[PDB]
Amino acid sequence: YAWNRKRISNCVADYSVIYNFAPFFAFKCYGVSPTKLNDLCFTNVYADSFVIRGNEVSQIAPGQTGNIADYNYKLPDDFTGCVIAWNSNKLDSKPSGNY
Amino acid sequence: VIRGNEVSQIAPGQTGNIADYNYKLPDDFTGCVIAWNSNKLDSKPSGNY
Amino acid sequence: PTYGVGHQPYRVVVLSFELLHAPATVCGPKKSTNLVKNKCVNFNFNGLTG
Ligand SMILES: *[C@@H]1O[C@H](CO)[C@@H](O)[C@H](O)[C@H]1NC(C)=O
Repeated sequence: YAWNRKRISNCVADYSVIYNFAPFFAFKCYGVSPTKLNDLCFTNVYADSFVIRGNEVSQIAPGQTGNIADYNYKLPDDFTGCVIAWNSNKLDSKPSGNY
Repeated sequence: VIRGNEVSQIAPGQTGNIADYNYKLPDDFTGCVIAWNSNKLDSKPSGNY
Repeated sequence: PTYGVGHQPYRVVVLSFELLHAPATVCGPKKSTNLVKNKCVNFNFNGLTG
């Protein structure tokens, strides 16, 4: 519910060094392709960070209904951008219960 | 044998590190691509070189 | 082995098939029947039907 917004501006962005930072499978983008992110360029880049369940990953998409989409974090219907998600069992889970 | 983040680069019409400099598939490619995890055989605690 | 799931090694085998007009050498198992002529039949010559 309290996801962080980071404003990214006035720099040179390298999108090929993203794969060395986190072990994600799919660079699932919507308005563009991941292989063309270095030639063209944008005005502003905004990054939203939150930790959700594995069943709720499919709700981070335009035109979706559920729990996170309609009550926690909503993506627009004309959303251009890209979604990155990966497993975090080794860091965000405890045997006693992560609360 | 490649890493897990660049399995998606083994496809026609891709751009990256394996596709541009190591192994490129043609634009009119036909056939199948088979990939499976090999953590039991191709991984060592000291570091594979 | 302590790395994440996106940094695991993956064994890749890529099969590329030559779909050309060369004579066929390698393909799947289908039993060949006798050839009959001057009859309206369904044929299967090296993969394509009609
Ligand atoms: C993130 O920061 C920590 C501490 O500064 C560091 O140990 C870790 O390697 C960093 N992550 C990456 C992918 O470099």
